[PDB]
Amino acid sequence: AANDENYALAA
Amino acid sequence: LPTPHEIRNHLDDYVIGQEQAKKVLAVAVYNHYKRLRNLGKSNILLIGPTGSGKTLLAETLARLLDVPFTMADATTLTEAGYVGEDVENIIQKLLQKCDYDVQKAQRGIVYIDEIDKISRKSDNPSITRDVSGEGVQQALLKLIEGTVAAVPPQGGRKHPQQEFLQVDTSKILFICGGAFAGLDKVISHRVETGSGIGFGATVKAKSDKASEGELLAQVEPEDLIKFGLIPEFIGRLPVVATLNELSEEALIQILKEPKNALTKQYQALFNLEGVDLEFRDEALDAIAKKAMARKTGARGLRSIVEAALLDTMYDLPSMEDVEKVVIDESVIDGQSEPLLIYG
Amino acid sequence: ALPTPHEIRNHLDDYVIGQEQAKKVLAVAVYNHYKRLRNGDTSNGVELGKSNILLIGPTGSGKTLLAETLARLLDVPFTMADATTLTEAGYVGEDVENIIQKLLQKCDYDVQKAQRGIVYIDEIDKISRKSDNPSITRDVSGEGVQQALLKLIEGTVAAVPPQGGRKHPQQEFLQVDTSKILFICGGAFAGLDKVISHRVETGSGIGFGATVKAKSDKASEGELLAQVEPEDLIKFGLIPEFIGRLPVVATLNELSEEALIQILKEPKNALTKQYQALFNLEGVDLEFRDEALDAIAKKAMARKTGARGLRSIVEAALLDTMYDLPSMEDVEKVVIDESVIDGQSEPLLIYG
Amino acid sequence: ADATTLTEAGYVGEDVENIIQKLLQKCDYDVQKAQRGIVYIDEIDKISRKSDNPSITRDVSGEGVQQALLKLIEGTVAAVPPQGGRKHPQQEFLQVDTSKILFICGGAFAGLDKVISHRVETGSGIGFGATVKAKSDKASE
Amino acid sequence: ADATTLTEAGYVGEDVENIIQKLLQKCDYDVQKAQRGIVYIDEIDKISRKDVSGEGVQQALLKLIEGTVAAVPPQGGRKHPQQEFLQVDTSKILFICGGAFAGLDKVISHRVETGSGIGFGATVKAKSDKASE
Amino acid sequence: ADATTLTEADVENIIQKLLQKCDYDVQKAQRGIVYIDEIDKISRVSGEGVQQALLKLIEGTVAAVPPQGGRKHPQQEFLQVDTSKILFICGGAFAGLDKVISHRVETGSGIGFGATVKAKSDKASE
Amino acid sequence: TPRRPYLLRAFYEWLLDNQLTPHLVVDVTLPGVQVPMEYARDGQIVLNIAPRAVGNLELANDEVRFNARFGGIPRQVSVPLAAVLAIYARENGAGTMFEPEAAYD
Amino acid sequence: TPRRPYLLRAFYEWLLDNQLTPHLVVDVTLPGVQVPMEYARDGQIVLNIAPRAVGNLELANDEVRFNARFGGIPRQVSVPLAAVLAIYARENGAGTMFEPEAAYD
Ligand SMILES: Nc1ncnc2c1ncn2[C@@H]1O[C@H](COP(=O)(O)OP(=O)(O)OP(O)(O)=S)[C@@H](O)[C@H]1O
Ligand SMILES: Nc1ncnc2c1ncn2[C@@H]1O[C@H](COP(=O)(O)OP(=O)(O)OP(O)(O)=S)[C@@H](O)[C@H]1O
Repeated sequence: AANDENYALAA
Repeated sequence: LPTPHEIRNHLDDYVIGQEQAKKVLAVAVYNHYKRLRNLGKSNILLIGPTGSGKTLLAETLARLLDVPFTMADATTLTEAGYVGEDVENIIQKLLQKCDYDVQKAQRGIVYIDEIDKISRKSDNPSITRDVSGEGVQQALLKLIEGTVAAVPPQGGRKHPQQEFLQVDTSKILFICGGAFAGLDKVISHRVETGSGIGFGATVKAKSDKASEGELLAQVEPEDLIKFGLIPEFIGRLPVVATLNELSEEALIQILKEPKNALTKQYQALFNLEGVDLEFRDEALDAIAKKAMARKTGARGLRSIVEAALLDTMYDLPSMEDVEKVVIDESVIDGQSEPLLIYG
Repeated sequence: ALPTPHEIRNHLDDYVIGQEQAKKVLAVAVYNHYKRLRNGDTSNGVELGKSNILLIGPTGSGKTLLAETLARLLDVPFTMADATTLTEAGYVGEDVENIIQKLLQKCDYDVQKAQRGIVYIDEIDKISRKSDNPSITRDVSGEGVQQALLKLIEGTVAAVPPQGGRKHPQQEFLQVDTSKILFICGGAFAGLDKVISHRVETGSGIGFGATVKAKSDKASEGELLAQVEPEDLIKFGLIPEFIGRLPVVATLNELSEEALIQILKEPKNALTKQYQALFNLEGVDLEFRDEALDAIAKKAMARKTGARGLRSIVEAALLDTMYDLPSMEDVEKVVIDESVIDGQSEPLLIYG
Repeated sequence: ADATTLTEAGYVGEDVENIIQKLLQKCDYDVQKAQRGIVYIDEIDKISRKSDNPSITRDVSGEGVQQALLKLIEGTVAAVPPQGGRKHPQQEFLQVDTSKILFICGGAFAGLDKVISHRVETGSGIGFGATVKAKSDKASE
Repeated sequence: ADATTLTEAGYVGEDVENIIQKLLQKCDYDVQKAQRGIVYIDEIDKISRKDVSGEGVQQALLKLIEGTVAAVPPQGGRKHPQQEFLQVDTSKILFICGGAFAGLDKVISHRVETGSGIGFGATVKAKSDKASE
Repeated sequence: ADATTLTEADVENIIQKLLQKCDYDVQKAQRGIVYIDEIDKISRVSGEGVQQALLKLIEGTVAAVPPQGGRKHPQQEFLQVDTSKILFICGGAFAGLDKVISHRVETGSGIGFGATVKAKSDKASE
Repeated sequence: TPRRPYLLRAFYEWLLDNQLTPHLVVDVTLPGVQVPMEYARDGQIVLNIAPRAVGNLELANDEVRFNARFGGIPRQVSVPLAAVLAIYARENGAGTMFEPEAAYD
Repeated sequence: TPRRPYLLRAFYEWLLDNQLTPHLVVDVTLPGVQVPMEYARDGQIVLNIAPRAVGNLELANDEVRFNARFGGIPRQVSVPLAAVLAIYARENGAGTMFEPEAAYD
């Protein structure tokens, strides 16, 4: 999977 | 079409005490309505203390208004790509109120509450990055000036047939609320020359010094720049509306004048139980003093009532043969209990 | 019909002692909440607001115990939360909306039931701001959590996934209003007594006119906590808007020797009964003496840790006894005396 | 587990709930087994707060860990992640109660003896009335 | 690069690793090309021994000069835990450290030159012959 | 192009927008002038780092732009335009520009009857 | 009209209800794709179609566009239906393909 | 889960997007089928699911339910997915035949 499994991220 | 008289008069029932704020709100709506029939725009900014009625004004304005209106919060807003909501989501909420009519949405009004929460702050080395500060103010600023922003195509069904509605926010009116904390201190440096030890030097006592309400009235955009807001952000808003702390007379009126008065709320609570309640003018005066001392706005009033009727309401349903309840000024002072009328 | 506050107070009194003021506020609020739920409109032409409760009390004062016991007697949805876990939106920490999800799960994902419910938020003092002024740096678990909760307490719609976020692209998030959801906050507020002391007590300087308390006549934390105003919490560090959302504030007095003695046997889940059951299932009987409870209370109070101190004393007294008890045989009953607590004597044993 | 690496929720450091995730691996991700499991903690003295340090500066390593372990120790529902690497708010996590789990904390408190000696002895003083204590008379650590 | 901007770990955020990141950006994130690149430092002064970073900033440069592997983001992005960092060996990267020193000439003068400094007969820098410096 | 929007660090987005106005004409695109705004806002996430990326455009670098397709077709559709001929300008109005300049321009303070002194507020126009 | 988008919807929703993680296969060789060539191999790139993997997912007959992070940086990916080859759940052997469409040619 | 209900909704909408008349093929021999037996022939029946001739159409995963008019009396129809053999357009026969599935026996 070139794209990450999670698009949203948390800082 | 409707003149600001009925706007301010009808709105006077729910909100009482604020004079300048009401005129600005009614004038903006009147100008908006006239412009809607046929140039430009002017955004409003509400800078008032806690419990001054900022949120109350928006709720009442929705009822009087006849165009799309929606209330949003800036805390949930986060930079694009993060789990939190985005600025575009605000437009989506507006569409929900107008049956997702793009034309109606363009002529609608949007009010944002708790705007002082977002502000440029320290790097925070422990955390990865700050997504609720300057990051959310630049995107929001772009929306204020007026720009097309992609929004879900009305979310009517799974497939909206490639609508991809983009709404220009130039015509839409943006009103910003928020209760800035510590802004009075920032204004103090600019409006107060200071104090000196010498006789000639002017020293002000805690009472002699002006209250936060007075300093807020003299607020300028320069103060907001160093407060944590982008200079271009405040520049976009050309109208500044400021409230002031309430007074004993204003608090007294709020207790029984509005249709949703605090006294009426407790009266209905007692009436449904088969008991009558009475209030005295002297009692309201004492309550205003205690509430004002708390320095929490109109909300402080509730704290006094609940504290006075705590023991009473605890034993009232258990007892029987109670017809009416009378409260005197002594009850507020805590030196007696409310009188009961049996039979 | 709806139960009266006296009935509710009796249920809580079974498990809690010396918290009449706290029990009265909770009972009255629950009583009012039931009436609001009974009547949909709740009034002919008026809207009745909700008075959020705050519970300021010392450690081991039954703050969490009241919430747990209240859940058993309640009928509407109830849920407990931890403020430390909460963080502002867009961060790794748990979101505020997750609190409603827990309550939503309790009512079988019924929006109507969730619309009217009680929520308990513990450790509220931990998220308190360090200073009254705004923090120069972002506080993810401090000021940020408070700011996010302002809209929730006031009342606003919230988005919650019905079963799972990945079940659908948007999930048609359930809209639940929180304008009629009661909130109860609980915190220790360690060091708050100093703030009220500075404000209430003055003239502590070095001078003839200045008076010294002498650390003997100083007001105790329990009685001093009674005298409190929103301005005091501001100095401790808290957003003023947050205080406005909590109009009613309750104070819990520090437990005394007599109160502690009652806790040893009066409540349902009592420390003495716990160990008695532990010995009973093993095949042994246990006995206690009134003098022993009195001595334990004195030592527990000296620890300055609340009811938790009791467990420390008893555990240390039965350390050696419990160690060698299973090895022995033919023992049927055990007796604890006052001298055993002092450590100058061993507990008596009864052989069948 | 090691308390030093622990950090309060909402920070790059691993959350307190990660400890439960480790226990689950030992019991093959069994919720019932984890509830009846034992947990040991080390370096608990390192997270001790600094009285000299003012409260103006937030402490996440020492103070934040203590505040987070209160509910976990006393017993509370913990949204332990499945693997513990990250805890996204949208992500779904398992619910494991800690009402019956036992925790053991350890640590070599450096300087604790000095505090105890000051309170227990209180023999300092140069005046004639004040008692004098020899260094040999001092009790062992 | 500017040495003054650099800070020790745990501070505001500037780190020595960012220096290598800038080099990679010039060569389009080419590790092989980066090794042959010529790194330069400017304004090395103003950072030295008297807590504050001070000399600590320089200490991080130690391993860089002699040669060591350095973690850099994959595509010059902010450090994220959900990603891997490429390793670049600095054992073949030439370093040129340049800076303007103010007062060093005075120290050297006391060591090599024989003068009485602030004296009636002592030589003073009034001749305006800056070339001597 | 706003500096804050591109502070995160694309350059190709600005180039294609410029090309779209001239109908993807290499000759006309070169004559086009680019202006950067809000540069002061980023002045003291990349910050100075993105400036180096922008410096490449100053020296002149080829950019591939699709001819209104809106998708990537490097094989055939992409058009190559050089940015060397393109002129880049920027406007800066950062806070305290006069005070920073006065630190190196004024450089005067004294305590004496004949020493040079100036007004407390200011003596020279901004 | 082409059968590729309508078929994609049925297979996409079908895999979701089964609790499997659906994945999509894209043919980068065909024109109209927008994906990084470095990640794409053998003239094809596997793009996760799950809702969590992407952002602002919207499926239309003319084109499908999603927001995903490639290498940790946010990027926009839009691919025409013609480039799409097959949709299958990578976690298990279960998979399905799209029949050839004549209009695409 | 079976693919038939997902493929049915996909092909159903397609015929409407081309101004066609969607027609379904139902097997009246499966247990639970509630259709007009007088209108069935050779163990099968044809039902028009176009909006102009059907109201309250529901394409669920467990069964197909909708109201229609048969002659001069309105009747309610309920057909399980297992009984749906194929879908074709009345104007040109465009469509596809549903393949068997393990779940359907
Ligand atoms: N002028 C007013 N007349 C009547 N009620 C008022 C007035 N101002 C405030 N209230 C009461 O205060 C509550 C609403 O709080 P708001 O004044 O809207 O809070 P705020 O001033 O907007 O500050 P925030 O929202 O906490 S930042 C309601 O209970 C109102 O009845
Ligand atoms: N009146 C009481 N009767 C019985 N047990 C009590 C009582 N008061 C406290 N406890 C015990 O104290 C513990 C719960 O203490 P709480 O006061 O409810 O919460 P807490 O200790 O104050 O939490 P904090 O504020 O984080 S220290 C339990 O072990 C109870 O058994």
